[PDB]
Amino acid sequence: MRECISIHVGQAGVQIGNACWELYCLEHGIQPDGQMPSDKTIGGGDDSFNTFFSETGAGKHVPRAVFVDLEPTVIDEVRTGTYRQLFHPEQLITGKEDAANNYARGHYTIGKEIIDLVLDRIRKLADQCTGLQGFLVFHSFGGGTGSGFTSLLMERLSVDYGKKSKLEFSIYPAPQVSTAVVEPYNSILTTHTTLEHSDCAFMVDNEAIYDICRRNLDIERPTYTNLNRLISQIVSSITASLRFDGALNVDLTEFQTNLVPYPRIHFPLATYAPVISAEKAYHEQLSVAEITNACFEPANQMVKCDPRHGKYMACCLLYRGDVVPKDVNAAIATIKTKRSIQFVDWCPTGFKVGINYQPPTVVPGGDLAKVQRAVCMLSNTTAIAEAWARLDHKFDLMYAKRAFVHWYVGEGMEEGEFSEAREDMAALEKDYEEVGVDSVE
Amino acid sequence: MREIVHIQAGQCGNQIGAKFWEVISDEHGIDPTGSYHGDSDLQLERINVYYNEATGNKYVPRAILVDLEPGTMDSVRSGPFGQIFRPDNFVFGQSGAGNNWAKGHYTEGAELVDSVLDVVRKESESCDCLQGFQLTHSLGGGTGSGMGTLLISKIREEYPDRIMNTFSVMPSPKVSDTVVEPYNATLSVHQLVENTDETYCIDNEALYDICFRTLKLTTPTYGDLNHLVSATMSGVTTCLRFPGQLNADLRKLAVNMVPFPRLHFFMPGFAPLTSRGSQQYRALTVPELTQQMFDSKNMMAACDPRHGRYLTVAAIFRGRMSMKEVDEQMLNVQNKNSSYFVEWIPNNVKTAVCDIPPRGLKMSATFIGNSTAIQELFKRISEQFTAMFRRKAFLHWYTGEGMDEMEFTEAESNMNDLVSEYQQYQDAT
Amino acid sequence: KQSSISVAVRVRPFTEAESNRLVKIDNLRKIINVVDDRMLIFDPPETNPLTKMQRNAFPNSFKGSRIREHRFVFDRLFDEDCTQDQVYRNTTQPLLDSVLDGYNATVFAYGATGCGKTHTISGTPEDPGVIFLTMKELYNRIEELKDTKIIDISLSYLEIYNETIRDLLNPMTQCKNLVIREDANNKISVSNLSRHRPNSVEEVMQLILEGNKNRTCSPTEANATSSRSHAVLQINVIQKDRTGDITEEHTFATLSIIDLAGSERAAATKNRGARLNEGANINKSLLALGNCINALCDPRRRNHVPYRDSKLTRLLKFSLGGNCKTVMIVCVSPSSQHYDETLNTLKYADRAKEIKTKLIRNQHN
Ligand SMILES: CC(=O)O[C@H]1C(=O)[C@@]2(C)[C@H]([C@H](OC(=O)c3ccccc3)[C@]3(O)C[C@H](OC(=O)[C@H](O)[C@@H](NC(=O)c4ccccc4)c4ccccc4)C(C)=C1C3(C)C)[C@]1(OC(C)=O)CO[C@@H]1C[C@@H]2O
Ligand SMILES: Nc1nc2c(ncn2[C@@H]2O[C@H](COP(=O)(O)OP(=O)(O)OP(=O)(O)O)[C@@H](O)[C@H]2O)c(=O)[nH]1
Ligand SMILES: Nc1nc2c(ncn2[C@@H]2O[C@H](COP(=O)(O)OP(=O)(O)O)[C@@H](O)[C@H]2O)c(=O)[nH]1
Ligand SMILES: Nc1ncnc2c1ncn2[C@@H]1O[C@H](COP(=O)(O)OP(=O)(O)O)[C@@H](O)[C@H]1O
Ligand SMILES: [Mg+2]
Ligand SMILES: [Mg+2]
Repeated sequence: MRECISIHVGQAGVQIGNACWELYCLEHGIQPDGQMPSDKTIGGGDDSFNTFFSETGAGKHVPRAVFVDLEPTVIDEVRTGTYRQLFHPEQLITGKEDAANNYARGHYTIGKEIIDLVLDRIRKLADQCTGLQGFLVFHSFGGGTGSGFTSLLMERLSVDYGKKSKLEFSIYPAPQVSTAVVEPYNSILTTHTTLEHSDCAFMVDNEAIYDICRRNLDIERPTYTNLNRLISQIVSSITASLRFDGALNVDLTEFQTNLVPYPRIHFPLATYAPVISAEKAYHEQLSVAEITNACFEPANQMVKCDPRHGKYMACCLLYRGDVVPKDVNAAIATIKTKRSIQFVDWCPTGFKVGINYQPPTVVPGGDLAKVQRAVCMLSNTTAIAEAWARLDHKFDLMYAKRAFVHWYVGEGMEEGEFSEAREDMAALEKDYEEVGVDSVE
Repeated sequence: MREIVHIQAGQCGNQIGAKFWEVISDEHGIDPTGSYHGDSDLQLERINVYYNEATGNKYVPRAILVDLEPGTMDSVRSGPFGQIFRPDNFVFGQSGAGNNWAKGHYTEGAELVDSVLDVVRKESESCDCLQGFQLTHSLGGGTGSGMGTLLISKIREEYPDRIMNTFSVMPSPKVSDTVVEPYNATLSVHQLVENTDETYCIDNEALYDICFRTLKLTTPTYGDLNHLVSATMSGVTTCLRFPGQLNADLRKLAVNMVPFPRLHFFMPGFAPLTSRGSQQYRALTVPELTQQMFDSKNMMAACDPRHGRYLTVAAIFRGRMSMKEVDEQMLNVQNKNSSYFVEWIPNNVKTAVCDIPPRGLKMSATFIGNSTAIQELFKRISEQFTAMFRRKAFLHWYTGEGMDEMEFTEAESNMNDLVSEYQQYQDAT
Repeated sequence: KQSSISVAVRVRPFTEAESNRLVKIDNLRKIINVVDDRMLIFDPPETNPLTKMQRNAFPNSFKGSRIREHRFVFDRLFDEDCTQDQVYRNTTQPLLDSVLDGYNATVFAYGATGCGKTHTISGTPEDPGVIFLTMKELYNRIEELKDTKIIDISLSYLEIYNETIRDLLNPMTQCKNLVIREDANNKISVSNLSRHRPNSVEEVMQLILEGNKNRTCSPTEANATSSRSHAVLQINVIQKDRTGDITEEHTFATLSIIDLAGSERAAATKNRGARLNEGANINKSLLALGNCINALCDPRRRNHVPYRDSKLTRLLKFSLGGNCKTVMIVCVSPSSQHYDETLNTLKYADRAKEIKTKLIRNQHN
């Protein structure tokens, strides 16, 4: 009855989606071929909820997902993988050529000739949805497709569906680590064209997750599989309230209401506290208070910033498993007494709490321990302003020389648009500076 | 399905191409008969990038073999893999260009370019989507220089929106193999800057130095130089035909590495390279791969990066490895060697990772650098050029073929402008 | 001896549709307030009463819009109601006086698409532009100087299209045979141009009309007749004395008139395919020109000016390098719908006011 449509854009989006749908299938008992063997014990039962999986007459469960990367390699890895029989064959490739880390290509030149097909498939998938809530868009700043085509898709979805929630899971560029030299241009242009259309953008950083895996999980050499598994756990924590019973439910429209004070500052950070190996799962209690304290440690944040350099505007704590509301109350009360954790005066409330009975799954072949309770946190802070400013400085250092700019104007873009984007980014910075100021009367 | 059309011009281009088709055919499990006998199923799923299917699961290279001396074509035919090439793609004349750029560009090459372009059009229009062309040739020789530049110009006219990939052997600093090397090299560079997206500069003395110093070879024939170059050419397009954690096609490399349109002359490298005996003493890991990869002594262009600044480098890894190691190493190299990277590009390293290593290796890496030190190449040629052009040392062999002195002057001016631009971006803040 | 590059700005009038919408809304907004011949205000304040009422009770809590106008100063400004003669008298007549004195000169048009560059330079049969007036006055002054000096005109007219040169007065000449070659003294010397020799107003205007007929032009939804090429007209005027005592006082000069294709915005355009490719090439050429402007303005970049990034900048090298008086006509559209592009066309123009060159009178024989 409830449902949401996941959209995976680019290589990062597709691989995160692979992790996410592996986790979902394990959570609901779906086999890789789409069959649910739990029907052999409880015929007609509901272990696979139709928030994500559409059921056919034969008993096959089809995920409500759309995959796009403008390149055949990543999707072809799915079509010949272990989950080839799960997804509908309409996994979309306009890969006659990729975007080449170019915003213009994935938005103006090659982003067209696929957009109509993608929106047609999204329309077909939504027409089966009796009570669609919103879209979960997975992409990455810095790529060609993930920036440009995601901006175009968000622009078209804002017209086709209007006041429908559009949550984004985006890979922010790291302060130091990067795999391309044109990440600032793509990120700035994406943000400029995306601010007016998204409702809430959950942000993670690969460098921070590398640090988390190194310190907490004792993985010296993590690949993207570990990062995608952690992001999958976070997404599962966010969407658990639509699927399983709980003491306190959270709908998809609740996140934007609670985490977004003003329209232009909808950039919360995400973190997942009980990241621990099986060996270190012993020797600790992993109580509600300890995990909630771990949520607020700067070391455990998944965006390379420090909340201590700013003020908390909003916080949303989603609990899973053997969690009692009294313990959550005591933990948040303990957090509110810390002088190192500041909140803006215009928000004396701060916290939202959700509680769910379903604990997380083990994902065999993974690295996380089987903890019997867990917490995800979504925190909107002003410290993210720093993470913006660095990009802006980087942008300037290139744009003063017009480095790599000809690749963008060679695909239909006008030079002045660069400046216009940067200016919109300046205003955004100022907005943060105006938001985190003590009021007077 | 991205597809590449491969053009071979001159003796040097043809030998490099023969070795390269040997390497690629071994990579995809294609035998000298054109039939498949490999093991992995990933070898066929992107065979279309370089091969066409003919009848009996026979795979024919999408190669075009060009020369003006018939001997090279007979040498290619009688080689181990001479029987896989399409017989109609052997386009060749009778008399060579005479180590004369004008003969191969205006007089002799002009009479044979039409057949080559007919074959190019036949091969290019038989693809679902052409990614681009790649040409292997040499500067400092008649047929390679002249025909390669003429073909590049005409293909650019016909196909302005596709990638052009020139793997070229430049004149060497100490010893030359032609008396009139500076004229051909200057005119070739003048034609290359205006009609190519990326040029991979190779120098024979750098390859000799690598073979003697690193591989401990005492008789490095041209087969070994072709081996090294062929490994580089395979490394460049690895992500086009195999899956990986982080892909990168030719256009992405061109976008990330060419900050300004005319600065597209690159310095390649390959790792690991060890002697047959010293392999057992070395642990093959990413920290060692990147250490060898960024070494000044491993570059293939005989131009020291340490005399300039890197505008942008690209590293393409192959094999199962962690992303954290690659990111940390490409950050540590920049942090430790910050004086050798331009400070107005915040991140000078492009990274790509492919999951399928070469056949006998567990790990490999390909370097493609773009640095201002490449000016030391052009400057040298320019000096030699003017030393011959002041006295008109050999001009009557070129003006006798219909060339004007204005072409020489324009080529010299263009190369000097390129040198000036490189010097500007070296000394900047 | 120094000479600065003068910048004149022209504001085109509203189209019929835009005029209707703006007039109804005012009863859409004019965003360029021409307050003086040398001074305009871009997006002036107090021209939107709803914004005034909202900001009067919104003390800078958030921006949501522009906070402060832009103030621009140029050599001369032309409003919507200007005619062709006023532009001609104050933009290029001194340049013709200079070319007939012995100093090279150029006038070139820049701006966004649909701003009135071809109208300013070429015009229409019922409203001639700069070229018609300039040639008419040139030949009139020739008739004035008859029996005192011998004046010879050599006319050349080419276009840059997709980084290829075409001779507008001699079609069927292949693009491969038109190449730019710098000699030992850095003279441009485009190869294989017609170099026609008119001797009357009727001949020169017929020749120029035949040239204009061969320009590449197609609809692009910004205007039904959009130029897709950079058109360059060169007029070499050579003056000899009739005394017979021929000395170094023989003179020769060049008047250049250049119409540039317009910048196409990406966020607000519907041009897909070959039109978009042409716009991409035009944008590349204009970016190269902008790089040349920035390099010439900055003392720190004097080691290298990227003239060779495009053929347009190479043909414009002579103007900015030395020995030429330069006029830039910057065309703008005064509407909020074109807020973004216009700003850039103003901002670039501002930088272009800082270029200075050295002029030397030409002598021959
Ligand atoms: C221990 C072992 O198995 O022997 C190795 C070997 O000893 C070393 C020294 C090999 C060896 O290479 C050389 O001896 C050599 C000689 C001249 C020029 C270049 C190399 C080797 O020949 C090369 C050969 O490499 C391959 O098979 C790659 O897949 C390579 N193949 C070809 O080039 C090829 C040549 C002819 C016919 C078919 C394929 C390749 C590299 C990059 C991209 C695609 C393919 C390997 C593993 C070895 C030997 C056999 C000794 C090295 O080769 C490369 C380029 O990978 C040289 O340093 C490396 C590291 C290896 O340890
Ligand atoms: N966390 C995570 N990040 C990834 C993964 N794959 C790619 N990325 C990141 O994605 C960023 C760039 O995006 P791309 O890999 O180029 O994908 P894209 O957005 O489709 O760009 P194009 O391939 O050019 O179309 C890089 O900074 C990578 O670190 C992944 O599996 N997990
Ligand atoms: N790497 C490599 N270079 C070669 C080879 N043969 C010739 N060369 C180089 O090519 C140049 C000679 O040009 P060449 O191709 O023989 O002239 P052409 O036959 O008229 O085209 C010299 O500078 C050589 O160093 C080869 O087999 N391998
Ligand atoms: N000052 C002006 N007066 C009257 N019409 C004008 C003026 N400027 C532009 N126009 C109109 O704009 C239309 C298209 O302008 P055009 O000059 O072709 O654009 P571009 O400058 O891009 O070539 C013409 O039909 C012309 O009538
Ligand atoms: Mg991709
Ligand atoms: Mg026009």
